[PDB]
Amino acid sequence: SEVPYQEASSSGATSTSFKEAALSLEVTPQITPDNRIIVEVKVTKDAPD
Amino acid sequence: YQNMLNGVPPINKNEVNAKILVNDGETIVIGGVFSNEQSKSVEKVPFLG
Amino acid sequence: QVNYAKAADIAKLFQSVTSDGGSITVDDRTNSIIAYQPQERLDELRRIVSQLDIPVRQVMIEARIVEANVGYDKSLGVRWGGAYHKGNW
Amino acid sequence: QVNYAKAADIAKLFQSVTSDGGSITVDDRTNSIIAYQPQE
Repeated sequence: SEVPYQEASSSGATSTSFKEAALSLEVTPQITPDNRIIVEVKVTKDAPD
Repeated sequence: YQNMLNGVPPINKNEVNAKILVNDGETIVIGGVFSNEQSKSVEKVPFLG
Repeated sequence: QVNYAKAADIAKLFQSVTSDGGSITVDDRTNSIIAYQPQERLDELRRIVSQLDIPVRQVMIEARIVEANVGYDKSLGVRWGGAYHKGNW
Repeated sequence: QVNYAKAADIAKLFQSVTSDGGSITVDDRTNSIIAYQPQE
Protein backbone atom coordinates (compact mmCIF):
# COMPACT_ATOMS: atom_id res chain seq x y z
CA SER A 1 0.00 0.00 0.00
CA GLU A 2 1.21 3.50 -0.87
CA VAL A 3 1.14 5.85 2.05
CA PRO A 4 0.58 9.39 0.81
CA TYR A 5 2.09 12.57 2.19
CA GLN A 6 0.00 15.39 0.88
CA GLU A 7 2.44 18.23 0.82
CA ALA A 8 -0.45 20.33 -0.31
CA SER A 9 1.47 23.54 -0.72
CA SER A 10 -0.41 26.70 -1.47
CA SER A 11 2.20 28.51 -3.47
CA GLY A 12 2.83 26.47 -6.54
CA ALA A 13 3.77 23.18 -4.97
CA THR A 14 1.36 20.34 -4.73
CA SER A 15 3.38 17.23 -4.08
CA THR A 16 1.29 14.35 -2.78
CA SER A 17 4.37 12.23 -2.34
CA PHE A 18 3.36 8.66 -2.04
CA LYS A 19 5.38 5.57 -1.59
CA GLU A 20 4.20 2.02 -1.21
CA ALA A 21 5.29 -0.16 1.65
CA ALA A 22 5.08 -3.38 -0.28
CA LEU A 23 6.83 -6.53 -1.28
CA SER A 24 8.23 -5.70 -4.67
CA LEU A 25 10.55 -6.90 -7.41
CA GLU A 26 11.89 -4.67 -10.17
CA VAL A 27 13.76 -6.89 -12.61
CA THR A 28 15.78 -6.18 -15.75
CA PRO A 29 17.03 -9.61 -16.87
CA GLN A 30 19.53 -10.12 -19.69
CA ILE A 31 19.63 -13.69 -20.96
CA THR A 32 22.84 -15.46 -21.95
CA PRO A 33 22.65 -18.60 -24.14
CA ASP A 34 23.40 -21.21 -21.49
CA ASN A 35 20.12 -20.66 -19.65
CA ARG A 36 21.56 -18.01 -17.36
CA ILE A 37 20.60 -14.42 -16.68
CA ILE A 38 22.47 -11.35 -15.55
CA VAL A 39 19.65 -9.31 -14.06
CA GLU A 40 19.49 -5.97 -12.32
CA VAL A 41 16.87 -6.51 -9.63
CA LYS A 42 15.70 -4.21 -6.86
CA VAL A 43 13.93 -6.33 -4.23
CA THR A 44 12.18 -4.34 -1.53
CA LYS A 45 10.18 -5.54 1.45
CA ASP A 46 8.67 -2.46 3.03
CA ALA A 47 6.10 -2.56 5.72
CA PRO A 48 3.66 0.26 6.44
CA ASP A 49 4.87 2.40 9.30
CA TYR B 1 -9.33 2.53 4.98
CA GLN B 2 -7.61 5.72 6.12
CA ASN B 3 -9.00 7.37 3.00
CA MET B 4 -12.40 6.17 4.16
CA LEU B 5 -11.18 7.45 7.54
CA ASN B 6 -10.34 10.86 5.98
CA GLY B 7 -6.84 10.68 7.43
CA VAL B 8 -3.60 10.11 5.56
CA PRO B 9 -4.80 7.61 2.91
CA PRO B 10 -2.54 4.67 1.99
CA ILE B 11 -4.33 2.87 -0.88
CA ASN B 12 -3.44 -0.81 -1.21
CA LYS B 13 -1.82 -1.79 -4.54
CA ASN B 14 -1.13 -5.25 -5.95
CA GLU B 15 0.14 -4.54 -9.46
CA VAL B 16 2.30 -6.32 -12.03
CA ASN B 17 3.53 -4.53 -15.15
CA ALA B 18 5.28 -6.60 -17.80
CA LYS B 19 5.43 -7.51 -21.48
CA ILE B 20 5.16 -11.22 -22.32
CA LEU B 21 4.44 -13.51 -25.27
CA VAL B 22 1.70 -16.15 -25.06
CA ASN B 23 -0.43 -18.08 -27.48
CA ASP B 24 -4.13 -17.38 -27.80
CA GLY B 25 -5.26 -20.71 -26.36
CA GLU B 26 -2.80 -20.39 -23.51
CA THR B 27 -3.15 -19.30 -19.91
CA ILE B 28 -0.12 -18.17 -17.96
CA VAL B 29 0.87 -16.89 -14.56
CA ILE B 30 1.84 -13.29 -15.21
CA GLY B 31 3.03 -13.02 -11.63
CA GLY B 32 2.41 -14.51 -8.25
CA VAL B 33 3.39 -13.91 -4.65
CA PHE B 34 2.90 -16.09 -1.59
CA SER B 35 3.20 -14.38 1.79
CA ASN B 36 3.79 -16.86 4.62
CA GLU B 37 3.69 -15.21 8.04
CA GLN B 38 4.56 -17.41 11.03
CA SER B 39 4.42 -15.64 14.37
CA LYS B 40 4.79 -17.27 17.77
CA SER B 41 4.73 -15.38 21.06
CA VAL B 42 4.85 -17.19 24.39
CA GLU B 43 4.80 -15.35 27.70
CA LYS B 44 5.87 -17.39 30.68
CA VAL B 45 6.63 -17.15 34.37
CA PRO B 46 9.91 -19.10 34.67
CA PHE B 47 9.20 -21.52 37.51
CA LEU B 48 5.57 -22.29 36.70
CA GLY B 49 6.36 -22.16 32.99
CA GLN C 1 6.21 -9.87 -42.95
CA VAL C 2 8.16 -9.74 -39.68
CA ASN C 3 6.00 -10.07 -36.59
CA TYR C 4 8.86 -10.40 -34.09
CA ALA C 5 11.19 -7.97 -35.89
CA LYS C 6 10.44 -4.28 -36.25
CA ALA C 7 10.35 -3.21 -39.89
CA ALA C 8 12.63 -0.23 -39.17
CA ASP C 9 15.21 -2.64 -37.79
CA ILE C 10 15.07 -4.54 -41.07
CA ALA C 11 15.51 -1.26 -42.90
CA LYS C 12 18.67 -0.63 -40.88
CA LEU C 13 19.89 -4.10 -41.80
CA PHE C 14 19.31 -3.33 -45.47
CA GLN C 15 21.19 -0.06 -45.00
CA SER C 16 24.05 -2.16 -43.70
CA VAL C 17 23.64 -4.31 -46.81
CA THR C 18 24.04 -1.14 -48.85
CA SER C 19 27.19 -0.47 -46.83
CA ASP C 20 28.37 -3.84 -48.14
CA GLY C 21 28.19 -2.47 -51.68
CA GLY C 22 17.25 -0.69 -54.04
CA SER C 23 13.86 0.46 -52.75
CA ILE C 24 12.51 -0.31 -49.28
CA THR C 25 8.92 0.14 -48.06
CA VAL C 26 7.85 -0.28 -44.43
CA ASP C 27 4.35 -1.29 -43.30
CA ASP C 28 3.67 -0.32 -39.70
CA ARG C 29 0.24 -1.96 -39.57
CA THR C 30 1.52 -5.43 -40.46
CA ASN C 31 5.19 -4.71 -39.66
CA SER C 32 5.82 -5.98 -43.19
CA ILE C 33 8.60 -4.70 -45.42
CA ILE C 34 8.28 -4.76 -49.21
CA ALA C 35 11.56 -4.31 -51.04
CA TYR C 36 11.98 -3.87 -54.77
CA GLN C 37 15.69 -4.37 -55.33
CA PRO C 38 18.28 -6.86 -56.66
CA GLN C 39 17.47 -10.44 -55.75
CA GLU C 40 20.75 -11.02 -53.91
CA ARG C 41 20.21 -8.19 -51.43
CA LEU C 42 16.62 -9.38 -51.09
CA ASP C 43 17.71 -12.89 -50.15
CA GLU C 44 20.41 -11.78 -47.72
CA LEU C 45 18.01 -9.45 -45.96
CA ARG C 46 15.46 -12.27 -45.88
CA ARG C 47 17.95 -14.54 -44.11
CA ILE C 48 18.66 -11.82 -41.56
CA VAL C 49 14.89 -11.39 -41.28
CA SER C 50 14.48 -15.07 -40.48
CA GLN C 51 17.15 -14.90 -37.80
CA LEU C 52 15.80 -11.67 -36.29
CA ASP C 53 12.13 -12.72 -36.14
CA ILE C 54 12.89 -14.81 -33.06
CA PRO C 55 10.76 -14.66 -29.89
CA VAL C 56 12.34 -12.75 -27.02
CA ARG C 57 12.87 -15.08 -24.07
CA GLN C 58 10.68 -14.46 -21.03
CA VAL C 59 11.81 -15.75 -17.63
CA MET C 60 9.74 -16.17 -14.48
CA ILE C 61 11.81 -14.93 -11.54
CA GLU C 62 10.77 -16.18 -8.11
CA ALA C 63 12.59 -14.59 -5.20
CA ARG C 64 11.84 -15.76 -1.68
CA ILE C 65 12.28 -13.72 1.49
CA VAL C 66 12.89 -15.56 4.76
CA GLU C 67 12.86 -13.57 7.99
CA ALA C 68 13.30 -15.21 11.39
CA ASN C 69 13.27 -13.11 14.55
CA VAL C 70 13.67 -14.73 17.96
CA GLY C 71 13.37 -12.55 21.03
CA TYR C 72 13.83 -13.60 24.66
CA ASP C 73 13.57 -10.91 27.33
CA LYS C 74 13.51 -11.49 31.10
CA SER C 75 13.34 -8.77 33.77
CA LEU C 76 13.46 -9.18 37.55
CA GLY C 77 12.49 -6.49 40.06
CA VAL C 78 13.19 -7.66 43.63
CA ARG C 79 11.76 -5.60 46.49
CA TRP C 80 12.41 -5.90 50.22
CA GLY C 81 10.29 -3.27 51.94
CA GLY C 82 9.53 -2.92 55.61
CA ALA C 83 8.19 0.27 57.15
CA TYR C 84 8.30 -1.22 60.66
CA HIS C 85 12.03 -0.58 61.00
CA LYS C 86 12.19 1.64 57.87
CA GLY C 87 14.18 -0.80 55.74
CA ASN C 88 13.00 -0.74 52.11
CA TRP C 89 14.93 -1.56 48.93
CA GLN D 1 26.08 -13.60 -31.07
CA VAL D 2 27.56 -12.03 -27.92
CA ASN D 3 25.41 -12.46 -24.84
CA TYR D 4 27.98 -11.13 -22.34
CA ALA D 5 29.40 -8.47 -24.67
CA LYS D 6 27.39 -5.50 -25.89
CA ALA D 7 27.24 -5.37 -29.68
CA ALA D 8 28.20 -1.68 -29.69
CA ASP D 9 31.35 -2.58 -27.79
CA ILE D 10 32.21 -5.07 -30.52
CA ALA D 11 31.58 -2.35 -33.07
CA LYS D 12 34.10 -0.16 -31.27
CA LEU D 13 36.58 -3.03 -31.35
CA PHE D 14 36.07 -3.36 -35.09
CA GLN D 15 36.58 0.39 -35.41
CA SER D 16 39.89 -0.15 -33.66
CA VAL D 17 40.56 -2.92 -36.17
CA THR D 18 39.95 -0.35 -38.90
CA SER D 19 42.46 1.87 -37.11
CA ASP D 20 44.89 -1.02 -37.58
CA GLY D 21 44.53 -0.62 -41.35
CA GLY D 22 33.93 -3.63 -44.04
CA SER D 23 30.26 -3.58 -43.05
CA ILE D 24 28.99 -4.01 -39.49
CA THR D 25 25.39 -4.69 -38.40
CA VAL D 26 24.24 -4.67 -34.77
CA ASP D 27 21.27 -6.64 -33.43
CA ASP D 28 19.98 -5.22 -30.16
CA ARG D 29 17.38 -7.95 -29.64
CA THR D 30 19.90 -10.80 -29.68
CA ASN D 31 22.98 -8.60 -29.08
CA SER D 32 24.32 -10.29 -32.22
CA ILE D 33 26.63 -8.59 -34.70
CA ILE D 34 26.69 -9.59 -38.36
CA ALA D 35 29.72 -8.36 -40.25
CA TYR D 36 30.27 -8.63 -43.99
CA GLN D 37 33.94 -7.82 -44.42
CA PRO D 38 37.37 -9.38 -45.14
CA GLN D 39 37.83 -12.71 -43.40
CA GLU D 40 40.93 -11.60 -41.48
